[PDB]
Amino acid sequence: RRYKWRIQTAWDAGTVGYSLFQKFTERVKELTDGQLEVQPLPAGAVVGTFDMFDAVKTGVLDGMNPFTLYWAERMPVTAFLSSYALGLDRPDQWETWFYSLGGLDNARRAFAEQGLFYVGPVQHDLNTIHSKKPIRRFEDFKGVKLRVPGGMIAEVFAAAGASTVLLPGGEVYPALERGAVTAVSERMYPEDGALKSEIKKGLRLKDGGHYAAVVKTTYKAKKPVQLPGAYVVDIQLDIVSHNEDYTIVEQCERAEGRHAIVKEFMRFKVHMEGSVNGHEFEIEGEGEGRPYEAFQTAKLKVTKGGPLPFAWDILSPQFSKAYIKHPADIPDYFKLSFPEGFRWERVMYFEDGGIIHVDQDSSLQDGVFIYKVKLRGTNFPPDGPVMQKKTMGWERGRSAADFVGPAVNYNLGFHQEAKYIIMGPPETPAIHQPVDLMDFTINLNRWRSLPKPLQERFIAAVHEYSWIHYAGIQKANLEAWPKYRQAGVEVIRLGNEDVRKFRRLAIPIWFKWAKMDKYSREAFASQLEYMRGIGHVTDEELKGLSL
Ligand SMILES: [Ca+2]
Repeated sequence: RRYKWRIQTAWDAGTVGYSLFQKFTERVKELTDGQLEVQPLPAGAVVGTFDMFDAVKTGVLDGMNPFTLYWAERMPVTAFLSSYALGLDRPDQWETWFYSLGGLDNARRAFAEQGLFYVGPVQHDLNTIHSKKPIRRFEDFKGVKLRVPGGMIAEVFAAAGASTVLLPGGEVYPALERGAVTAVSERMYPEDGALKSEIKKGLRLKDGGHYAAVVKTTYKAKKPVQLPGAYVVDIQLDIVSHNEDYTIVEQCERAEGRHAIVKEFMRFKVHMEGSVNGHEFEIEGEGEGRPYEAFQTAKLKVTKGGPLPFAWDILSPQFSKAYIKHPADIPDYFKLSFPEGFRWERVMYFEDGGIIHVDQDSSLQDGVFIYKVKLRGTNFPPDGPVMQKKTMGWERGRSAADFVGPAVNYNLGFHQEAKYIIMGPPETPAIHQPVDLMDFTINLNRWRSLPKPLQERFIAAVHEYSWIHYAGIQKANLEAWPKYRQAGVEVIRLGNEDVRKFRRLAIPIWFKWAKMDKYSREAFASQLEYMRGIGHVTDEELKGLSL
């Protein structure tokens, strides 16, 4: 008689995507004279997006409309049932692989082992990258925090130096931002009776690139003091003003920790002596701020060895841990150490081999903080950015995030948080996901209960919808590009050379995923044969590689 099915889709309510899905659900009733009814459910309605696989398998849901490569961790073959970086990159080629070169049956055998019936692929779109900052070349991906959908997509970007996270499309921007600063933030941790920290944030270079720096610090109170548990410190340090040659500088900072004699207002005095590539100097300074509001400013003056022949930025973090706001349930190691105070030792490592060792002593005399600093920097290349003053302060952390194509990403508000779009060159507009396929998968028991006449009709329905969906998305994307311009969003194109650099990374990662199990091996072997047959892949790009 009448069959009812609940199917949840990866599309959020109020997307172009979701509207196309409900339309399909009405088409299925038409194509079956009301014998099969599909109740559509937006993302999250019944279970979370990434929980759909287990919900369908167990029958909580009858079926799902996911992005197929979300199952890459638990079914390697599914990394090969949607585009991967710099492989087959036209919708028609994936249609051919699926419907004549054996892809569909490969997919069906793999899913049936899980108690799922893979109906067929649904054509969708290519994907864009929405970024807060201008990523203008391959090297700019290093240090970026990037949301991506895992599997081979994430592996390729991790090999290009990105930190990757997996989040559902609907939930990228409350969080990815927090995550990026969590990265750039110092990481406090108790060890061996000291409070230690590690900071992993790049300098900003005038050419837009970044220059990596690893900061390791040991802080030790001069009297025994309660150590805290591990925690995090958001610190933002600005250079407020400077003279021409930086012999007089004003900086200020706000610092906050998260999971009687130190008065509300405190002044400090600092003296630094140091050497960088053999250039000796001294600095004297005076500062003030609000230790519990954690806002401080200071004025520094080069008293010897001025002008300094290197970037001020390597000294700025050396000039005040008493001025960090700590919540009540995090012991304040720095404040509790007073009046005797504390010492620290630091070893900053850069990416060109430059090294700085720093020693600091912090005490309290007469109601004023006294800081003494000794700094030794060596091994900076003479032409490098530190010695040639080509740096601009410290990165606050960089967020970029793939999700889908331009319309639906606009539905989800990406234009508000990110003012750049990163695409490939016109030859290769999508480097990571040119053909981002969805599918329909039905609980296997549900499927086999359906009369074979309705089975065939549902398969036909899905094949028709694959291209209606595709066509609908593509139309919306045409409307979206003008809205991006109105929002102030700038489209950046990478170069052919940038593509070559991704390609060297991508091909070996293909073969590693291919060799995970028998299904992944079978599917990649047939994709590779096709790619070789149409001149996608040369024999030479392949040298040293074999299933
Ligand atoms: Ca994507």
